[PDB]
Amino acid sequence: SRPRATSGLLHTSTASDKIISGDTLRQKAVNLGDALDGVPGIHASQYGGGASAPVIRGQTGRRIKVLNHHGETGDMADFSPDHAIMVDTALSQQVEILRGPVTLLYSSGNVAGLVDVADGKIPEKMPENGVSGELGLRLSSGNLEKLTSGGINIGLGKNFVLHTEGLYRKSGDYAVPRYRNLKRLPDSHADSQTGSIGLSWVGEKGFIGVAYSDRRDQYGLPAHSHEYDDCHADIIWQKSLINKRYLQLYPHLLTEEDIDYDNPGLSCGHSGRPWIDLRNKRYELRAEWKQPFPGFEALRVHLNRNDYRHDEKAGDAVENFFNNQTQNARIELRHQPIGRLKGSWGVQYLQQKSSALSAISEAVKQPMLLDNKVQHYSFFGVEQANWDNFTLEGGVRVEKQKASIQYDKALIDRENYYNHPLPDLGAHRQTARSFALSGNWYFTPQHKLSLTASHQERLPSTQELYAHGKHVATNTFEVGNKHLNKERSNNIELALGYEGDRWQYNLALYRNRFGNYIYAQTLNDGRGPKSIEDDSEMKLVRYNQSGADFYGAEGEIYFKPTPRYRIGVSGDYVRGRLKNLPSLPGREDAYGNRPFIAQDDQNAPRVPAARLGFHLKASLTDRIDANLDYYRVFAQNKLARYETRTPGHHMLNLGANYRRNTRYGEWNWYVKADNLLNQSVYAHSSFLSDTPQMGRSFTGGVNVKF
Ligand SMILES: CCCCCCCCOCCOCCOCCOCCO
Ligand SMILES: CCCCCCCCOCCOCCOCCOCCO
Ligand SMILES: CCCCCCCCOCCOCCOCCOCCO
Ligand SMILES: CCCCCCCCOCCOCCOCCOCCO
Ligand SMILES: CCCCCCCCOCCOCCOCCOCCO
Ligand SMILES: [Zn+2]
Repeated sequence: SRPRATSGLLHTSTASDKIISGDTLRQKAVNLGDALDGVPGIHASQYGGGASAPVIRGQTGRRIKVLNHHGETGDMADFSPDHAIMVDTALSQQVEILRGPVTLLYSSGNVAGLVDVADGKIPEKMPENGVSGELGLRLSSGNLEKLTSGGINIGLGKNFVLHTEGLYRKSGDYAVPRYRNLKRLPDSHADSQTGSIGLSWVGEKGFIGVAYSDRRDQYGLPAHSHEYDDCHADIIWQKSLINKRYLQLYPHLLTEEDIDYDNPGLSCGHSGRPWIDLRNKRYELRAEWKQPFPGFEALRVHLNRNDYRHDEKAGDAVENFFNNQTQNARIELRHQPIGRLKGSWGVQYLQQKSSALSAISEAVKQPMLLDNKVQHYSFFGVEQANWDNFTLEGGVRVEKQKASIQYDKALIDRENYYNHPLPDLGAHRQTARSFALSGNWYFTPQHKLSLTASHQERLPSTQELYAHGKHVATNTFEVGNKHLNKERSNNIELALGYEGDRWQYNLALYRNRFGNYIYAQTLNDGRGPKSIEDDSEMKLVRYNQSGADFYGAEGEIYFKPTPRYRIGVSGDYVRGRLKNLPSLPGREDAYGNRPFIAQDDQNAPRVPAARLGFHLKASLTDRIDANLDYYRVFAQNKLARYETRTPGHHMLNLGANYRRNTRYGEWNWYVKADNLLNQSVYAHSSFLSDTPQMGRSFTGGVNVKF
């Protein structure tokens, strides 16, 4: 048969949808952003060997959506690229990269791509021969990676299946070229282990089943100076701190009139290796039967509880505690067709209790994110109408968000007394309404043309609302904005796809217009003495809002002169611009007049550089499958406020695989050679733009299906 996406109960399908095989992924880098890097329109936001996030059409974090088998990952990778994404592509069956109204099934504000990682955790069928699974192993030079992985499915009778799976990865600091005196990049080592046990029913009509997962990651933080260890931010008026007084314990309640616009900044005045120790424990239940009750063709439910935490450490000492407890429930049903129009409607409840707190030195109370509770009540659905060779699908999502914070009312009344009226203290409630509409014309099949559009509202996160702390790994001190508005977006894309024996291609053109776009506004610049002297110095930011305009293009094209050979060209390009920046109050004059200074439109931070790809593939024969990949990464000269130019490199990759069969199972050998040119690889779209990536690496690996 053929690859079919699972993310939607109702199968929608644009021509830019892309399904990556798990078989392909067993030979790919472990972290999601690395694994996906190289797919047209996808770059990486790497942060050492420990983490990389996908950057899709210039977007990342809360403007895309990573899914662990239809479920919330529960991690804190939206917070900073510092933090690894809790999915395992090396243990995956499939990674589906989807565009269109399907995104509305899972979130509001996803404008670039839904990335769903599907797993074997809960079997869904029964294994041939009663047992099935695979075993995997690979080594990588200058990495120095050792990766072992395995999984098993066993029938406990006629309609019961147990699944186990696990992976361990060990890697040291990666080698780097010409980053002198240094053979390897310090603090870039990364170790990870995962395990899962599942147990499920069998159908028809479908399945019910549960699974438990457990993951430990331990990895260094590269380029981590301690110089800001003994530093705090002054951002609120001293006077305001003396009078409001609640801003000493709860500084997230500040308003614009509390910000010191004269001389805000850092006042300065744990000798161990920087690293992150992260633990994620997961309990879930999946279910899907094929004729629930009359009028509906399918029913799919999903329950999840996820315990996430991570310590940011120096030696054996913890500097920062990160915590995120997640519970998520979703019910989707697909109605029986009414009249060549089909539909899936669903409801979702999502609760996230999170904090990001410093170790109690204390050094004064400035919580990056105080303990907060966010609840998402979401109603959503998609409907597709079919006029034969033309499909038209619409999507909607209405989610109400309640952000609550547990105050000590208690101390606040007493500490404040009089004279001052206390702020709202109420729960922050907002409601997003989003719609999508998409048209697919299969004219002259197999020839697909999609036109997709959406108007989406993204609810501000508690990080964006209530941050008031220092996060060294991103070189920023984050201040939230308690009354942000919803990010509004108007999104348009046209995709064209062809596959015809000799030629294959996929082309896409997109534009994303915001819409009260939320962005980090640097304040500690061009003001008092605490303002920055250098571009590299730490930024004191407060979240603000403006217009934004992203547009770009991406594509691939392959030609097969012979069933043996395939030649290809790939490419992508993306522009991101901040428009309509708000005017900010400047220095107070000698007459006491503080003027609003206007800031021009400027470039978006860490937008990927253009990239061209050249590709060769050839089976020779039946078993051996050689391949060559030459990427031309161009320099990035469209720079945001404090960014520097990024080169600009030549990525040459060689590969080969040996397919060989026997009793029980299949033997997939592979040999890979990365960065043969040993070039200085820099990713403008990462927080470490000027730190080189892996110099040059040899990989040998085996996978054994059975
Ligand atoms: C199922 C466990 C068996 C795994 C052993 C793999 C065989 C070789 O691996 C040795 C692992 O450790 C070796 C130490 O170095 C790791 C990477 O090697 C670089 C040394 O040149
Ligand atoms: C068949 C080869 C598989 C070898 C990979 C090792 C898999 C072992 O890991 C699974 C067990 O891991 C449980 C989760 O990790 C432990 C985290 O908590 C304890 C601290 O390590
Ligand atoms: C629409 C892609 C296939 C092209 C064949 C023409 C389809 C005939 O109907 C055109 C209406 O299609 C609606 C497409 O969805 C709206 C996209 O733009 C929304 C902007 O408001
Ligand atoms: C709601 C289903 C139909 C989706 C189309 C809604 C409108 C989205 O427009 C798509 C085209 O994008 C640009 C539209 O421009 C009009 C307003 O744009 C400026 C917004 O800042
Ligand atoms: C199928 C291949 C056709 C390309 C599809 C669109 C991909 C875009 O590729 C264009 C890459 O162009 C290189 C851009 O050059 C550097 C960018 O900076 C120039 C601005 O001064
Ligand atoms: Zn962090």
